[PDB]
Amino acid sequence: AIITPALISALKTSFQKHFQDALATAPSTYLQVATVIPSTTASNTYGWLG
Amino acid sequence: AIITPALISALKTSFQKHFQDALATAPSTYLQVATVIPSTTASNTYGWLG
Repeated sequence: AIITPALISALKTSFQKHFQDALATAPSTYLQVATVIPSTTASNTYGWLG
Repeated sequence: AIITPALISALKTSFQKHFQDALATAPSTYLQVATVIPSTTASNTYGWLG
């Protein structure tokens, strides 16, 4: 006649991490639509002739 | 002879430590009425069989 706190609830229970980091995020797709340009200062300026 | 107050007031004297630890009351008087139990845990559960 063990008291409920020390029962299947807590005393008899094993922790498992099968659900961890299983639901993923949508795959990255920004490369297909955008291109990467590096920078090394506060801003970047672009110019073309015509 | 004929020493100014600063030289007399200056620390020609040695500094001891017999003052410290004089009133150091002996701890651990609670062991007579209490037992020390390590936790290593947020909480502890104590349940005995009858």
